[PDB]
Amino acid sequence: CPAYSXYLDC
Amino acid sequence: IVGGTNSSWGEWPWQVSLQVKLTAQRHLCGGSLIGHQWVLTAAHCFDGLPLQDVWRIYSGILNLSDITKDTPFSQIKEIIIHQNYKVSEGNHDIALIKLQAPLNYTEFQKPISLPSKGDTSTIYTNCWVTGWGFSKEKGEIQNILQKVNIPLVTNEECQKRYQDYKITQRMVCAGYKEGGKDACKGDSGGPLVCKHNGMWRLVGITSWGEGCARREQPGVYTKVAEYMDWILEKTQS
Repeated sequence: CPAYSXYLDC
Repeated sequence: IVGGTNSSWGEWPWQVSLQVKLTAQRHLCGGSLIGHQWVLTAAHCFDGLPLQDVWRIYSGILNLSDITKDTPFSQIKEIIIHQNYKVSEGNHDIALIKLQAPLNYTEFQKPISLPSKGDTSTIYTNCWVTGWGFSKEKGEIQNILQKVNIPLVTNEECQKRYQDYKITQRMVCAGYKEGGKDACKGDSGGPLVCKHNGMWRLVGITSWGEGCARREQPGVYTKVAEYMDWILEKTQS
């Protein structure tokens, strides 16, 4: 996952 | 949304909820209606689920808890992700969604105005970000669409807070120095809209940020004006 992801499952 | 308040009907009629139905149904991302059959969102919403079959798009809804098995939804005909999208750095974080059937426009379901290619330099003073995402770090999806008023920040100021990543002219940042108001998990893809002359304009797409509403850590948005050629090319009849 990207470090500053907003993706819920991240 | 952190530090926001509950929205009323008709404030944000372009706001959609992008949900996935596998064994259960869940909101994953926001998006903005820009045409009868077009929704603009973030590329990163489709990282993992790039096939159209699992998606359901809800429009004309304020409260996710009001959704039942009889609530109408749109299906995806096509997902168009920017060709140069790179997951790790968040460059070109933008996607278009073609709906399988055109929506009728209502006071609760209508498109947001897009900016002009020249708006790259425009100063907007009255901007808002909306969505159903967490109300704090390590929080939960919110039922009622939340809204928050946030100032835009200069690329120069934003870059200082993200020395581990490049902030490009294709990105726009927004946030308070003292934090407390910001987008968060589950707001991804949703809109950053600015109000001028009684009209609302799509300026940003919620993209990435360190934590949520931390001091001196603005959120990063895709700058829509910088993708207007791409948008108009890809939505051409």
